[PDB]
Amino acid sequence: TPDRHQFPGLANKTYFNFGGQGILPTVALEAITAMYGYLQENGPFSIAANQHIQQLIAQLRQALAETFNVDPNTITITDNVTTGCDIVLWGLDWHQGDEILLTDCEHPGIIAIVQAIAARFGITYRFFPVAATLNQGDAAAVLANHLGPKTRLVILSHLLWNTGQVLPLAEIMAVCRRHQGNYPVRVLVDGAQSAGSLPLDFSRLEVDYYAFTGHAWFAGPAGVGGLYIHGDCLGEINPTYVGWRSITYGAKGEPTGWAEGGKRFEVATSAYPQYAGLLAALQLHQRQGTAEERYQAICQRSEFLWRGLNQLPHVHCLATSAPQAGLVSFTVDSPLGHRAIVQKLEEQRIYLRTIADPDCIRACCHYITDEEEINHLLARLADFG
Amino acid sequence: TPDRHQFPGLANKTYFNFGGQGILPTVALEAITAMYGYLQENGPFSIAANQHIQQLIAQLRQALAETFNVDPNTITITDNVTTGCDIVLWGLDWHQGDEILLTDCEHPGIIAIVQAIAARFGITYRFFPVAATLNQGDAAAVLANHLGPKTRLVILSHLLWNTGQVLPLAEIMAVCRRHQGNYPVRVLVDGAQSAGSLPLDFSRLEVDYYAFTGHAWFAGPAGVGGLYIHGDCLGEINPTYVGWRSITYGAKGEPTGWAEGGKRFEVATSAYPQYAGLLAALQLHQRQGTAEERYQAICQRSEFLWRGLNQLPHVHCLATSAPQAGLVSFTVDSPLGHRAIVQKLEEQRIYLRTIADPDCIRACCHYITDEEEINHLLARLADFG
Ligand SMILES: Cc1ncc(COP(=O)(O)O)c(CNCC(=O)O)c1O
Ligand SMILES: Cc1ncc(COP(=O)(O)O)c(CNCC(=O)O)c1O
Ligand SMILES: [K+]
Ligand SMILES: [K+]
Repeated sequence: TPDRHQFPGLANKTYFNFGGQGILPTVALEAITAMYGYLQENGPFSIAANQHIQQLIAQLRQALAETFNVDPNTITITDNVTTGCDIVLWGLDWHQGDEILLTDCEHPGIIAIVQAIAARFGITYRFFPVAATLNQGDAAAVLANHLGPKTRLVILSHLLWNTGQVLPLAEIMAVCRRHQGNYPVRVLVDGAQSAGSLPLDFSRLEVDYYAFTGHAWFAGPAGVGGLYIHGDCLGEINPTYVGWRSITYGAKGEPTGWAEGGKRFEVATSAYPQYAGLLAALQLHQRQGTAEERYQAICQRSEFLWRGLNQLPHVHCLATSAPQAGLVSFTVDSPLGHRAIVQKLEEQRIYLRTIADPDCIRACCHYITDEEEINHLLARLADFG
Repeated sequence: TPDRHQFPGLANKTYFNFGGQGILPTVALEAITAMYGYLQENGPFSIAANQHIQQLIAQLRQALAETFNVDPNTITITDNVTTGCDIVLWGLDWHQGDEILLTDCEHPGIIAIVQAIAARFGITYRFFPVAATLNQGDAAAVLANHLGPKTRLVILSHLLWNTGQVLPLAEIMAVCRRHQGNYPVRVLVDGAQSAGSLPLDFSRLEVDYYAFTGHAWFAGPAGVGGLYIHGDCLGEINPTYVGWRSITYGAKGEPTGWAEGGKRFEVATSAYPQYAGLLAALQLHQRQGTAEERYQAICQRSEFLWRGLNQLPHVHCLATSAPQAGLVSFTVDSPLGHRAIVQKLEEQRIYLRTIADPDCIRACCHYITDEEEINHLLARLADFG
């Protein structure tokens, strides 16, 4: 039984875009507003304010650490999912000829970093087909058939943003560690959709690097995200974008080394009030139930929506089995085109999004989504054909 | 005649830390709060919201451009001063043996980037003495005596954060362009203190790269800054940290090239509401008078404080002539030590800061600062000896 009242934005609209950005809870806006007030009353720049900011940062780092069941030292605070990927990709000691493998469902922004890396260090990159494994096949086996002697890193999204498939991460990791080549194969995971929807425990689930954001499923404000790096991989990642937050200081205030753990990849002044907003959102989700309970609630909503769409004659879900998470992608048989359809729905205050590849429409159901909203969506979709 | 009422934080304290972070004006907090409301009512992720966000970004880019009298295409929006420096430094095509020259008054965070760059590309770096040129000498001449055949870039703070000196940027640029070596010498300027206090016109003042932030003298919120790159230098800067905001898109949503002008160095999701806050703070300053008028007002206040300190027997200003800007640094003859003195002042709600090198105390006077605040500071300082 979710407390929908904590998310005022739900009230006069039918929202299904949590994957793009979550509806901000009241407690998050209160924390943001309270931080501006604290800074105005006590600083904004002063011993008291600077200490309050450092304490707030430690508190967020700790809440994130607890969310994934890991030590705070493995957590880096960023502004979004992408930055975490930039940190890992630019930090690796690349040699000409090294190879990177990405799935064919990765984000355009991520592909751009890889192209930038290829141009700078002379590495190469290839894609491997996973989109087609939504209803059959094995993504891990596809990867195994693409691994080569020069493969050094694999990049994949845990929950695919376009089709809604949850990749078999554990099996994929095993395939990578089993491989014998010039390098021990490592895996960088884009968790833009998975973090905050799927139950994640990095002490049970072995991962190398995991990038995420707080503004989508975690329902925090735009501008705050994070990155997990396993303690055994920290040494392989050289800091790149650095600043006063990245170092330790000497007698005369001179740089003497890298800050502890993930702090070495943090740069400088950030939007502190927003950090308090994310912290408040994180604590709110825990009061609603465990990650597991919230996950099952999300799946109950997506399946209900999925079933409803299966009944509509001119709508075709991409998944032939129940969604493994909160994402439900589908096409609509109509002369209008998916972008015009999404715009018409928004005109009715029903919010979904268009996907470029494959060309389809995507809806996100969260644990706070209810049956009336789903039925209202189904009702309006019934109009096209 | 400044409208102090627009800056509510001034009221029950005596603030002199504008160089660390400016007091946020009411119109800025209103704009931030209003943006959260707009996102909640119209999205937060949707056609309407996404368009509103893009329009806000263009509006801020344009206001910044007008502030420095340049074309919007030369402006990149970042989170702070440091990021701008990381973009320029990591973007240059460094070759082993290349040399970087920095003043001995640069920020620790900036030095850390340079050290990271030296380790990665095998370049070298050396400092040149400018601190000692506050009351005598010529910083441009010092630089001329250090320039070598392999010198490729010079890094300097336009307004020194530790001593308050305004470097002779025009003369320094001439010296650099006059030099004949293996590379045409370029200059990266750290404008953490100068932007928003000194009148800056990059159409009259020729500069290569100029990094700045909006949270200090411009009085915007923590988290939003920017970077200027001359059109003739854009090509030499390769994008490094990139994301979906850095590229142009193709038919199937794939990367087809770099976004226009400075957009190529912008990454991904940011704290949009804060952008509206900086935009509002920028427009507020323009309503108070021109940059020149505000600069003279700042100097009238700093000289008044400087004169006041010269009268105190146990206080010694670092500058033997009137401050060239709003920064007034000084030492205090006392067994207590400068950090204990700053803490005691804060106990009395008087806000200044300690400087590590040279070991001194620094006060910042803005155009909104008044005589009562300065006299109150002088009164409490009189207590030490
Ligand atoms: C799989 C995946 N990876 C990266 C992003 C970009 O996130 P940002 O926080 O802006 O760095 C996304 C964004 N998805 C929004 C959506 O799917 O609607 C993503 O899905
Ligand atoms: C000269 C100089 N350079 C960089 C910074 C860092 O700015 P950030 O926006 O956090 O990247 C500063 C900060 N100064 C604060 C102060 O002077 O009190 C600086 O001075
Ligand atoms: K159907
Ligand atoms: K004196």
